[PDB]
Amino acid sequence: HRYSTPRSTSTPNV
Amino acid sequence: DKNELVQKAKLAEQAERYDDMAACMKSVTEQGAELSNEERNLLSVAYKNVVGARRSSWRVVSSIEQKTEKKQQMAREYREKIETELRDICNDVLSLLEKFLIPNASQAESKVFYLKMKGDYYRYLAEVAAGDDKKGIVDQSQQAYQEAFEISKKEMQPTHPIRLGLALNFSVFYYEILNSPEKACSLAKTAFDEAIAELSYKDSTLIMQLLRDNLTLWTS
Amino acid sequence: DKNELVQKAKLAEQAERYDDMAACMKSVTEQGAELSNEERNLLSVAYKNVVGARRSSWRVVSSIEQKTAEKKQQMAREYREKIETELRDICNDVLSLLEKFLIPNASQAESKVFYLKMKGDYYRYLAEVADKKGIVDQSQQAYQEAFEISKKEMQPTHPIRLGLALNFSVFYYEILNSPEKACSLAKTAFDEAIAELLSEESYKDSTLIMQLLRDNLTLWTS
Repeated sequence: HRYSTPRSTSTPNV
Repeated sequence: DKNELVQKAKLAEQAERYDDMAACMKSVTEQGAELSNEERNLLSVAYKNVVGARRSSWRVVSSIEQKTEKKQQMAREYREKIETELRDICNDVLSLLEKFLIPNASQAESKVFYLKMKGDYYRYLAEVAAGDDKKGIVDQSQQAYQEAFEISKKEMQPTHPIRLGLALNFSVFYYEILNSPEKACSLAKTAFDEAIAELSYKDSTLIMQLLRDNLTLWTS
Repeated sequence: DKNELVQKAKLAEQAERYDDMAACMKSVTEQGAELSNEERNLLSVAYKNVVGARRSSWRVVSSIEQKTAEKKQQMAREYREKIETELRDICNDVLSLLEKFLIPNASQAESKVFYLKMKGDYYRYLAEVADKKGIVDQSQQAYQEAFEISKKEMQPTHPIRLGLALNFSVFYYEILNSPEKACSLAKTAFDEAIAELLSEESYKDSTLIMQLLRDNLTLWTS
């Protein structure tokens, strides 16, 4: 597409 | 109407408008019927995104607050404003769990899922609690996880993703909140080994990998 | 006061709370003094993020409405309308800041081009969801005046001049449906900047915009 100007782990979502 | 609230929540999700998504799922819940597995996952996704934004911001600002007088106070006040949003979100979720989801849950899988969610949202309160209201919050998180833990060990296979994700989060609770890395490691390694011994499998092996990644981090 | 609001905007930026950031910089702008480069970049960043979230949601929901029953189409439609109203209110807020404060106080060509580009951009976002003829012309007129000023006062490698050419080329392509003029404008901007290859502090920003101009040309040719 075109462009114009611009610590432990727990359970994630399934 | 339930069915149209659920359609609206899916559309909010597509639009990455998670506050809208959460409001729709809160309304579904408050109709008092037991949630379908699909509805339960929508509710969980919405609130995990909404509270996750505030936890992430809190961590940034808190860090600045400590790593810095007029500027320290400004950061402090901003941290307090983010904390209030976060606390209100957790309180919202915890009310829904107490009033509707946990009492109505008619299967061990649901009951474990919601007692874990209760452990999680008291854990997010514990992350930002200070002073005198911390020990009581930590105890509520622990008791919710422990109840979930006893039901899942009795009723669920060791490879069930809900049972594994509860072990993952409870082990994080012991490491990060109770500063008990030996108990955290022992709980996570047992959950990993028990699933290996009795070998949804995509979700299961993914969470086993997370269990062992935390073990590696906590040993290291 | 103004100082404290700027420091709150910076804190909000680090927290990724762009609505808070924009409310801080709106209040700064409303104090009526010409903004510094740092302040106008904070204002620009804050609102680009705030409007960008709504434009992204609008595209997702707009499309669902277009690919759809009748109960479901209507839900998507009403939700599109709700997001559209948020997006319109944001654009009108920025355009009001531009008319009342920013453009009248802009004392240098660089800032006049910066704000006239912003005005072109926010009418272009209005045009994306639009009455449409009048909005399109307001966008085109803001870009065209910016474009003339930047050609007279700025080097072809100046990042603000390049960023204006990028956005005006996108306007021609996507809003005016004039792909040949979009490619013509973008190729000239890229070629004139290549011809004059810039200070230390602008290397990165000018050449990043050059890469986007060429990427658009690649897309629009292929």
